Amino acid sequence: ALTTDVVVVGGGPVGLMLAGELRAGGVGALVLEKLVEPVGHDRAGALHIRTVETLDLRGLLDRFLEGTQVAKGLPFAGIFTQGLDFGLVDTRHPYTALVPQSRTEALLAEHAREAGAEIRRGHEVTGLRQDAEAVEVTVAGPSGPYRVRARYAVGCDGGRSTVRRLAGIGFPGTEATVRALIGYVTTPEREVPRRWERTPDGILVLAFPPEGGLGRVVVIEYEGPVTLEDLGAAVARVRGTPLTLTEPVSWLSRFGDASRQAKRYRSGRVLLAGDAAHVHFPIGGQGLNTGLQDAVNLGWKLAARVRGWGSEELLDTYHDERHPVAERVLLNTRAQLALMRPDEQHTTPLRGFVEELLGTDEVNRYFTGMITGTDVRYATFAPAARPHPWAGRFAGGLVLSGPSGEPVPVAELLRSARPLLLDLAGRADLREATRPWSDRVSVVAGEATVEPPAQALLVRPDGYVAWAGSPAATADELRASLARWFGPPA
Amino acid sequence: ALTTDVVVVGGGPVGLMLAGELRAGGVGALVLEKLVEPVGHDRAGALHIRTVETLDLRGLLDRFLEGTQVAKGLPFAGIFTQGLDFGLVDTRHPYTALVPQSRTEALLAEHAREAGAEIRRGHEVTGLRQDAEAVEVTVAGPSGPYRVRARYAVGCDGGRSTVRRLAGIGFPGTEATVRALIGYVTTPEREVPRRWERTPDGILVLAFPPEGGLGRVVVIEYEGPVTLEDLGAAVARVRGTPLTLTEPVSWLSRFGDASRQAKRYRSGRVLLAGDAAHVHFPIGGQGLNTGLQDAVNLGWKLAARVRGWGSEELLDTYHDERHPVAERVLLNTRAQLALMRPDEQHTTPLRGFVEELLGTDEVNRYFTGMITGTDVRYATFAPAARPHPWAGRFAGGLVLSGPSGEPVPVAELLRSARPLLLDLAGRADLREATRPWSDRVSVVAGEATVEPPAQALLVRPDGYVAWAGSPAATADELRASLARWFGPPA
Ligand SMILES: Cc1cc2nc3c(=O)[nH]c(=O)nc-3n(C[C@H](O)[C@H](O)[C@H](O)COP(=O)(O)OP(=O)(O)OC[C@H]3O[C@@H](n4cnc5c(N)ncnc54)[C@H](O)[C@@H]3O)c2cc1C
Ligand SMILES: Cc1cc2nc3c(=O)[nH]c(=O)nc-3n(C[C@H](O)[C@H](O)[C@H](O)COP(=O)(O)OP(=O)(O)OC[C@H]3O[C@@H](n4cnc5c(N)ncnc54)[C@H](O)[C@@H]3O)c2cc1C
Repeated sequence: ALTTDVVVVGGGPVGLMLAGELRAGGVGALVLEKLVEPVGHDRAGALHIRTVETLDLRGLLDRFLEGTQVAKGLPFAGIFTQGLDFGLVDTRHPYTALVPQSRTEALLAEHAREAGAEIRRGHEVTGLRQDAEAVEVTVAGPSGPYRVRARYAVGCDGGRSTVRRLAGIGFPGTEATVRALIGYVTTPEREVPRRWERTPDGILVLAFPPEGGLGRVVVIEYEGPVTLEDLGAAVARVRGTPLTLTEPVSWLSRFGDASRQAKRYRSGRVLLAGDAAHVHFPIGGQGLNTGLQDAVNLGWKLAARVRGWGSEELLDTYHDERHPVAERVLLNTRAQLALMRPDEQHTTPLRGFVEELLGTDEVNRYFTGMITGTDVRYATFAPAARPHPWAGRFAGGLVLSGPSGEPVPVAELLRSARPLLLDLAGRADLREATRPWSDRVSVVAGEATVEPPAQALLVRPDGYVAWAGSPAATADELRASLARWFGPPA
Repeated sequence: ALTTDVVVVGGGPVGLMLAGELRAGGVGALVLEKLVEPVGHDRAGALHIRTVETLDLRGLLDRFLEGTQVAKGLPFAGIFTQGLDFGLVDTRHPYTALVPQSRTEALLAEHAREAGAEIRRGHEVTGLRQDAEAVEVTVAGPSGPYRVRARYAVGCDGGRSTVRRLAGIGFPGTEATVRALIGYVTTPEREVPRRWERTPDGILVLAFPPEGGLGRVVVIEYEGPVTLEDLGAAVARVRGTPLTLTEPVSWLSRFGDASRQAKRYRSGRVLLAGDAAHVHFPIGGQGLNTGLQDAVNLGWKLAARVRGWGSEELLDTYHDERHPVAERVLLNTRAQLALMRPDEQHTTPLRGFVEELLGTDEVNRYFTGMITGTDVRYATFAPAARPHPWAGRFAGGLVLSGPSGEPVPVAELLRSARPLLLDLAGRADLREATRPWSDRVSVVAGEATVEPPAQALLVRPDGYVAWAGSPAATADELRASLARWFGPPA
């Protein structure tokens, strides 16, 4: 603990989000980032519903939306006529925010710094040891190698995670069989169809202004340096007729569908988040979404463990909750690849039937919820009998009515990163019962009718419901949940 | 017309069904069959809900069920845990009848003969000409070649249809890329897993008694003579470990997924039915079902045309109605092939999600209806405004209450192969209005509440609703439908 409470390995968007969260939880966070200067990415990032809702309860949503384009729908597996309908899901943010990942990275960096996280760029982690008392990290710095001692170390260091490998955590999954190229390059052609198309030999996504010039190319066919020539050639194989790509080249890269996940998100004092914990083909823009939400899930649990009121069991719920979520993201990207397989004989007809189905609200809601994260709910600390219908559900989008009729968004209340007891129906017995926890937990009265009904919601710092009360609920049950979740009464 | 009213080319199950129907319509039917003796097939035929319902209204269902096994469900695209649920569909025959096609062929032959159809075996059709007055067929018979003159010729002569080719009707579609082998052979192995399995290299379906001996093998990998050695080898490639197949061999055959459909089901005095009209991979046992229903659709329309009260327009509704149906069967078999593709990287995960979906009633009902034929309804002779919700729907499964409370299955009423006017709510105005059509159309009073509501149903000889009356319906509307469908009043 000598150097800092928590060392974050990697200053990508996920590490920076995690450091923000740790600071909001009142503990020290040191971010060791390998690069001296951020690289640049695909400039077409997407932040989906549940990520947007999460940013809102952190008070970050506004700056993320400054000068931002949004989308009110999304195609599924390259199917556009019957796309994902954001209106069928319960949310007050029915849109995807189109924010370039580099901007997301800059914003989170600014925030993390403003919150008192120390960021060190050009410090690469080369070694990692842990014992009962603490974690030591070996870093390549200014006078060469030095050691950092901390209570916990979190690897948010990407798919090629150093932390994961050195902690001895397995990364089971498949190897890539799909090869994709993506580039932002200029072109001498006009009225070029800005279409997403399947052909017999692959997938082509051309995005060029009708005048010609800088545009986005993505080509997919069923690591290493990419040239403007490779891109040009691949486009030809897939499209049939060659396309003239020329400089200036703003970006050239490759990626594949290797689908892997850390077997454990936690090993003693070491934990993983983001791509360090899971990799997959970037279909439907789900990767960073998952990672940012990994971080908000872990941040307050980790801060609570450091300060002494979070239990080991609590910290264990990080893996138990987030691992199933990423496992499903991996499966769905792989399934989408099957649906997009370039293949007129069988897959084209199969796509016809899927499209019909997407025209129905129930199935459409099914996939919308899957891609946008709105279907994420947790099953933590259940009885032991059955738990309340609201337990584990997301409450960050609820809006109460205050003493004088004015709205009270639960999102704005959670901005302090403290648990909330929402008293939806009176229940002064409950509010009184929570007082010995007043230092950790906030009590807030407000009228609201939810579905299914609830008289009270004990809400976690990440917007999910830890505990829900029915009329049958006794103050004693709440004291039990308060202890189990948030530690012993003062 | 000199030789017979209608010549049927081919004495497979579809030609024999059609000849039955033509006889029930009171016109002459001559069946020219190439083979001198029926060959043998896969002995695991399946007759699905809508075929079973059709057999019932023909009074054939009983003999088809004599000593017959039935199934109360079916897997979809090799998915068994969440199979097609027959209970979610509206029917009083929620089962598949497992009848070997050879038995179906024998029964229809017996029936066709008992009904006065002449069957000629070992007479192959070699030539076909038509003019305004009639159709001439050239046949290879006892004293060699002879000519048959008829008003209409129907090609029910299989996928390699002579009639289709000689009539100049195109057969657009795909060529086969999937190669399957199927055989009934004995084996020296015991406790052999009677499982349907996907592997990395194909699909294997083993069905052997735990003692060993005669069993069914199907192997699928993504024409010509098959040997016990070919079978044995293919099984090895797909399964990994070789399997000992030995004589006696009861059957050995191959098939593929060539997916083709006649562009026209009718060319003047020549029409097509069954495999002559459509071919596809035999996944989900839909081929003969479609063909038998093609025949019941055409039989009474064709008989009515010959006798003078069926219009050309009516006869045209054969193609208009049945062509869309087979087109969808082709698409769904091709789509199912995509779902079964042996492929762990993408298709396995995709199958997981489809399986979840099949666990929902709505989606399950969707596929059940597709495979069993229960979703078939027609859109014929519509306004011109909107048509009654019951128009085009299948009414063969309705059961009325008679004068004294006793049930009156609509299936038993249709057994005469005459149109029915069902008076569900009184409407003596309607019954009186139908009297000038009494020679073609039967009137039957009986109480029943249907959903959506209907006061009267004008029902076709194949069990589908030609016309439905609301309270607003006038006798004049019915006279109009009666004329358009069933010809001028007497
Ligand atoms: C083409 C493409 C498009 C995508 N589009 C989307 C999208 O639209 N929406 C979405 O949600 N996701 C998208 N993704 C996925 C998304 O980019 C990733 O999930 C995201 O980058 C994960 O962020 P991260 O911080 O976990 O890892 P990274 O961004 O990889 O950051 C890890 C950081 O750790 C540092 N590091 C590594 N090793 C060490 C070390 N030993 N010591 C110190 N530092 C180290 C690296 O320098 C890096 O800065 C896309 C991916 C691709 C390839
Ligand atoms: C392995 C397998 C399993 C199947 N399982 C099912 C199933 O479970 N359920 C289902 O509904 N379908 C199934 N099918 C499909 C089904 O068998 C066919 O759709 C069915 O045989 C079509 O019958 P048909 O009478 O139209 O054609 P056919 O059975 O091919 O009969 C055509 C007849 O025409 C004769 N003929 C051809 N040319 C001439 C000529 N020039 N002159 C005179 N006669 C001629 C032939 O001798 C033949 O008897 C399966 C198919 C296969 C391959």
